[PDB]
Amino acid sequence: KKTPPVYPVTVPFLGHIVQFGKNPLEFMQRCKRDLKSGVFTISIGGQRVTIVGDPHEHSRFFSPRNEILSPREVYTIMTPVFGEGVAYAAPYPRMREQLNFLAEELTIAKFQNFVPAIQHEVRKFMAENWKEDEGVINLLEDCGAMIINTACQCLFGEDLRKRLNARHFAQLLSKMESSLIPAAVFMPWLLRLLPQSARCREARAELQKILGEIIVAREKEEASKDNNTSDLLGGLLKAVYRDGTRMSLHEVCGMIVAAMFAGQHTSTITTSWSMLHLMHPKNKKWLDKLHKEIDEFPAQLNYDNVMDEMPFAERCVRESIRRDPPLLMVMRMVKAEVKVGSYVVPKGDIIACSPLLSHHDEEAFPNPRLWDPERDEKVDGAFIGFGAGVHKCIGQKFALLQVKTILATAFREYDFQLLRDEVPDPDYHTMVVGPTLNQCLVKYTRKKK
Ligand code: HEM
Ligand SMILES: O=C(Nc1ccc(N2CCN(c3ccc(Cl)c(Cl)c3)CC2)cc1)O[C@@H](Cn1ccnc1)c1ccc(Cl)cc1Cl
Repeated sequence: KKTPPVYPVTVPFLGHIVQFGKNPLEFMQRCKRDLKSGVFTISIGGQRVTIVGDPHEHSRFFSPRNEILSPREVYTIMTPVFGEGVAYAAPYPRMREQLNFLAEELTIAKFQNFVPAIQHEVRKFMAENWKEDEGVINLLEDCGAMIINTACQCLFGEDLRKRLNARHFAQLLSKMESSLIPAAVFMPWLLRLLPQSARCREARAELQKILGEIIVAREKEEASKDNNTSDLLGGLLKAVYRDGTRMSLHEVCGMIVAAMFAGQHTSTITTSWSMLHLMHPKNKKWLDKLHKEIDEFPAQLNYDNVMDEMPFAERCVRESIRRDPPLLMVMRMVKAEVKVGSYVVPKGDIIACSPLLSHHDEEAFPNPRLWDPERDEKVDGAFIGFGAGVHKCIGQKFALLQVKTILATAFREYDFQLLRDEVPDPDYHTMVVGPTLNQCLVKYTRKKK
């Protein structure tokens, strides 16, 4: 009949911004241990933030519709990235239509080309950059490059990959991004209008035009039929809203930007932790096992190699998303009271559910710091690496496709060694949390027989 515990505020303007910004894992865990309650409230600049940290309760969070627990507020910190009236910014009917359109373009029906195209770009990058028999590279850095490469390769039509290349596009992603403020999500009054924030404007507007140009190009080759180009951009342009309308350039640009920005960091980070773990000595058996699964593949890989025939490798990826969820927190705007366990949660609060917290609940994941791909969430619905319910991640299959593919190519044609005693500390100081960049230096030993 009343709110969840609160956590003592010793410095009233801050709330818990500092110990939360410092080590959110430790902290949230502390709240959950001390408050004797897996569900509890914290404050951020005096904004109530109720963390649903008991896995049995996940349903409570992910189930209510947008109108009760609203995404839109919590994501406004993106409207410059996506645009006005794009995604959440858009009314929920439309946002759903837009996300749907995207989702179609990312079903497995589209993936038929991808595994080969991905393998290609990876071998490319590796030969152009892992030229020597040995050498030391930054695994987080490179991967980031492989990912943006392999993604465009997959979702980007020849002509568009011409006028825009992966490397250049990434600079639009950085550019667009750098102008973001995490804090904004709790305190958007910050949002009110801030110097490079133009950039994200510039970064976007530049991109948009590029596409607006790209389109005119492909329309004037239809009489010929010169190319039957069905890349992500293609699909998006063919889509029709119910009301019989289509996506304006701005919405199309939005939805692709979203798509790629989405994949970029989450995917490179997951790739990074997975390789890291495997390449550790303690995980030899896990490496040994991986091999017994990719050794009897043809060099050229197809689909049936990847999804259907790499269950273990997929275990590694997921387990790695389990241990170090790139996205720490899923959040909504409580627009009306909601039951969560034996607590209620007041209209106006911020409700969150934390992959980071939940993946370290001891009931659900004994020894949560231990990376064990063979482990299984004791507690059904515990793992939320990809969210759940309505807004669960559509990019899910595609990302698994990339990482696994890359994992395969990489460890097949190379060996590896961590230049550190232990796998990198997470770096919780990025909006999308990865392994610590200046700790990701690795030594790649080419292979031969
Ligand atoms: C490791 C890779 C990935 C992780 C860890 C990840 C994580 C997540 C999470 C936790 C959510 C739910 C967050 C929320 O409630 O809003 C989500 C949703 C989403 N993800 Fe991903 N994701 C990944 C890959 C991708 C990729 C590759 C794309 C794009 C191709 C993508 C696009 C999205 C989109 C568009 C949503 C919105 C879901 C919706 O409301 O329908 N994700 N993802
Ligand atoms: O969720 C995001 N972005 C996002 C927003 C906010 C944060 N943070 C974290 C740090 N914060 C913070 C922390 C600590 C302290 Cl102390 C303080 Cl103050 C502040 C503030 C809030 C982080 C990320 O969008 C992605 C998700 N995605 C990616 C792949 N699959 C899904 C996405 C979703 C849907 C669509 Cl359509 C496109 C895209 Cl790109």
